[PDB]
Amino acid sequence: VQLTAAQELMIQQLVAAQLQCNKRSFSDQPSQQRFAHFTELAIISVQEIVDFAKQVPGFLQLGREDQIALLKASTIEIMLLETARRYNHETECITFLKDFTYSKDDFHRAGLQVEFINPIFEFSRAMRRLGLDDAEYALLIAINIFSADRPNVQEPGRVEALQQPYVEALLSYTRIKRPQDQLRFPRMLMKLVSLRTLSSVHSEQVFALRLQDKKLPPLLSEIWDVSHKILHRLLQD
Amino acid sequence: VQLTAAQELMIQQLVAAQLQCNKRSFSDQPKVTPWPSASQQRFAHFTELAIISVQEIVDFAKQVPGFLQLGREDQIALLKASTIEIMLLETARRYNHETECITFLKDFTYSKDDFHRAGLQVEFINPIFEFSRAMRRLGLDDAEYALLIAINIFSADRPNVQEPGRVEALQQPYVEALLSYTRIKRPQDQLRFPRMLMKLVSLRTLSSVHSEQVFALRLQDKKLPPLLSEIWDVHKILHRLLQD
Ligand SMILES: CC(C)(C)OC(=O)N1CCc2ccc(N)cc2C1
Repeated sequence: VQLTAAQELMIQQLVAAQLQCNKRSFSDQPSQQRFAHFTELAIISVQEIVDFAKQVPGFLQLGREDQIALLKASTIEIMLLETARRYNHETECITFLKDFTYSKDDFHRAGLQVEFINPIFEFSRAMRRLGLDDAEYALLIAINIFSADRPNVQEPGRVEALQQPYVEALLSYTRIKRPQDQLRFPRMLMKLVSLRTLSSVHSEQVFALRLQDKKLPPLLSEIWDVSHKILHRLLQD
Repeated sequence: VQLTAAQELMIQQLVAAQLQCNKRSFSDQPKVTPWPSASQQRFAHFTELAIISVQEIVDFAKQVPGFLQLGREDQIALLKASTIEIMLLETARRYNHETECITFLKDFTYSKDDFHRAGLQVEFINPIFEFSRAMRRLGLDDAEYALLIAINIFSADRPNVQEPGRVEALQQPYVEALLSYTRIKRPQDQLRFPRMLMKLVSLRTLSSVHSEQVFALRLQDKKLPPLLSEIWDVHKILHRLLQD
């Protein structure tokens, strides 16, 4: 009924690894132009999610083709967790990376479709009612990565076994944070359900953008379009 | 610490209700369009089996406590989404790891090659058989399958749901009962309950892939029957099924 020393290190490692992501500010370094803006910010996020994944214990020990299969499916879902995490209820603006804030209007101009857009903002609202801290969001990401039900996964039994300790850690953590509220932990897990719906909704949105002459870049195409040369390079180096 | 009398009743009548489902056999009663243009015969055979299953799931859902309390349009919205997911929970239940054959209704047993021969794509078939194997690894008893079906029916996340908070009002008691049931049954294994809830995540992917399968079949000149088209294609009979 209290976090083990092993579980405390795991959470600390994941939280510190999460802090490396989304450090790039709007000052920092560097209709149709608005689409090319989002892709570039997405590419930075994808790159950061790949490096995050390697730091998660057990991910590098899996076979290459499984690593890709997990990242292919989970990356958009990890992005949606992050957009929810620093969603501003007062302004109704979604933050990307450190400091890039966009209201629902800005997405409309980029050529995105209300079917895609409003469910994201709804999801970011619904997560707020939970009142999740940074440790919980971190464990939930790790749980999301090690999903044995993804397409083309060769070793489901391994992926399931790699997920188990993270589920146990979140069970313990939530029981300590809210002893009275036994059902908060289920409610958290039922957001993994919503992320799938959003994941397929996103796939319908990427396709609809292609019809209006808005193709994805090389990296974003590898993981979201209908060999993964660039993704291999990032998992190698 | 232990179960309530109310919960013991709820679970009991849920399992007794799911017993009435899947009673129809290959030998019994009327006969289905038989299993062998040859591929069309196999497609038609599956649709007739599926129609029967839909009609039992509707019946089942109507005798769940609190379902008939919801508005007609909401009943239809939950059934339209959940029916395929309830059907895949039933395939996984009676999967045979010995023969690697999925069973529909009582004893309509089909292998992975039989689905392939009916024109079904690998992007649909592989996930289904994996799900059945993945469910076996958990090892759910009757009561657990019954509770997980009731939880699946009352998902407030569904398309075109008008009263989502009243749907989730009905779900919470089934989550509580499953939490306590697993706690009593296997006190030493706490990770089992979360894993069961997380299968609802798997059932959403299967549903979307199932929708993709339904679409690709149209290109083979294999169009769904009226009742199946209402729920899976892109609700006159389903309205009529909900009244009795
Ligand atoms: C191929 C077709 C779209 C007609 O049907 C199915 O997808 N299935 C698989 C699920 C299922 C479940 C129960 C029954 N009786 C039939 C089917 C056919």
